[PDB]
This record gives sequence, C-alpha cells and structure tokens, in this order.
Amino acid sequence: PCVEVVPNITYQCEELNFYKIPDNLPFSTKNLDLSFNPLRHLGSYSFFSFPELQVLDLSRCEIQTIEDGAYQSLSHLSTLILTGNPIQSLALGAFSGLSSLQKLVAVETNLASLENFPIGHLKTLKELNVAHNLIQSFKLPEYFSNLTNLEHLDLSSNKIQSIYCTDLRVLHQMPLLNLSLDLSLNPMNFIQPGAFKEIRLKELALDTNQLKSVPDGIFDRLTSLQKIWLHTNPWDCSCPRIDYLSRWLNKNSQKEQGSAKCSGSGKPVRSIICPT
Ligand SMILES: *[C@@H]1O[C@H](CO)[C@@H](O[C@@H]2O[C@H](CO)[C@@H](O[C@@H]3O[C@H](CO)[C@@H](O)[C@H](O)[C@@H]3O)[C@H](O)[C@H]2NC(C)=O)[C@H](O)[C@H]1NC(C)=O
Ligand SMILES: *[C@@H]1O[C@H](CO)[C@@H](O)[C@H](O)[C@H]1NC(C)=O
Repeated sequence: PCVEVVPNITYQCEELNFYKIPDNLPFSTKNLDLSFNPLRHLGSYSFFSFPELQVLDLSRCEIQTIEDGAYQSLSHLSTLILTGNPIQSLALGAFSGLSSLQKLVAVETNLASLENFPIGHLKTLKELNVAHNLIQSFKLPEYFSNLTNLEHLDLSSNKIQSIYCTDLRVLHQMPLLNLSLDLSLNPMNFIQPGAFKEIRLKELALDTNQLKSVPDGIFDRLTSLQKIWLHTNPWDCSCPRIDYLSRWLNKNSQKEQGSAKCSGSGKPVRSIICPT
C-alpha cells in the first residue's frame, strides 16, 4: 500500500485513497505521512498501533472532526501536521496524550479563535503555526501561561486588526527566553501604546499589514529583539508622527528586515528626519 522509505521507521502513505489509518505497517514506525487521504474523521485512539510515532503528517486529509482522545496513545509524537483540514469541530481532549509534542502545525484548519483551542496541556510545545486561519483576536488565552517552552508563534494571514496591551498579558508569568512572533499579512491597522511592554521578543513580524503609524516608544522595552519586519505597510511619514519610528528604524537598521517605506513617495522610514 504505502511506500517504505526507512525499514520499521518511515513510510509514505499519501494519495492512496485511505479513510482509516493503515494497520499493515510495522508497530515501530516513527514517521508517517498520511497526507492527501480522505480520513474525514478521527475517533479515539485512531493511532493505537503506532506507540513509536514521532512525526505524523495529516495535511489535507479532509478531516472535519477530531474526537476526544484521538491521539491518546501517541505519547512520543513530537511533530503533528494538520495543515489544510477543514476542521469544523475540535473536541476538548482532541490533543490528549500528546505529552511530547514540540511542533503543532495547524495552518488552514478554519481556526477562528485560540480560546477553544485545546492545547493548554501541551506544555512541551515549542512551535505553534496557525497561519492562514480566521483568528480575529490577538488576545492570548490564559492557558498560554503553561506553555513555558513556546519559542515560535506564527499568526500570519489571519484576521487580526489590532494589538492591545491586554493581548500579551499572559507573557509576564512564565518567562519566555527567545520567542519569535509572526503577525504579518494581517488586516492590522492599530497597535496600542506599550502593547509590547515588559515583553521579551527575539523576532517580530509585522510586515504587509495595514499599519500607518505606531505608538511612540512602542519598541522601547525590547533589547532581546534581533529581527523585525515592518516593510510593505502604508506608513504616514508626516512629522512629527513618524518621528519616533524613523529614528528607531535608522538607529536599528541591522535588526530591521526588508524596508519600511513611506506611502506616497516610497522613501525608507529610516531616512526621514523630523525637524524639532
Ligand atoms: C525491521 O524489523 C524487523 C522485524 O519486524 C527486524 O527483523 C527481525 O529481526 C529479529 C532480530 O532482532 C529476528 O528475530 C530473531 O533474531 C534472532 C537473532 O538473535 C534469531 O536467532 C531468530 O531466528 C530470529 O530471527 C526476526 O526474525 C526478524 N524478522 C524479520 C522481519 O525477518 C529487522 O531487523 C528490522 N530492520 C533492520 C533494522 O534490520
Ligand atoms: C496548566 O497546564 C497543566 C499541564 O499539566 C495542567 O495540569 C493545568 O490544568 C494548567 N493550569 C494550571 C492549573 O496551571
């Protein structure tokens, strides 16, 4: 049926027209690629014959629902990819048993909020990619206080329009060493003052949004910052509004990735010098 890539270790089962998890596979399998298969639903213990799973790819499997305890057995799974599944229902315990999950990829899974996302138990989670979804709020649920290992959070291409100070409230009780935050390609046109106060970010992606200006000293408390994207935004370079950001981008050209340009001229924000 599938295609053995690594004996008793890795197999390729995509494009085979499967509706159920294959059984004619070594119970030692570590990596399984079940992508592009009409699984439709995932009941409890859907992966029982795979106690040795570390990587599971379920991308585009027409999955509509994941019941409670779907991966209950997979206790050694570190990477789970669910990209492209039209999830119309996610059980409270859908991710029960995943006590070693480090990477959860849920791009394009009709995710509308992070509140009803049963991941508050995956304390080992390091990377959460929920890009290309319907998330409208950047309000990080309280359960994010237990994900003390998260270093990558990709919320790009969603429906976030603002960034309030309360949004990152949770990130003050952990801590979180090197957290790379992507919020690019969002209908974002507003950021609230000090929204990143007492916050420690290594990378910040805010490019290709709807930003015309940002609060003064918005990036004051941020010495852990190594990279930042702000390019492709309708920056208003009228002074003294663009004063703070022009000075900052110029005095931090190394960090900045790409180039934030003025709207109506194309001039780099870092080049603008506001008169006192
Ligand atoms: C892939 O997994 C298979 C099992 O599904 C491995 O083959 C099996 O290897 C064991 C050895 O650990 C064999 O069991 C017994 O081994 C002793 C050696 O002391 C021997 O005296 C017995 O006669 C018996 O062979 C078992 O028969 C064998 N089964 C198969 C599939 O033929 C295999 O080693 C794994 N692939 C690798 C990493 O080589
Ligand atoms: C935090 O996450 C842990 C994971 O073991 C869970 O038991 C707990 O309910 C969550 N909230 C609390 C009480 O800290």
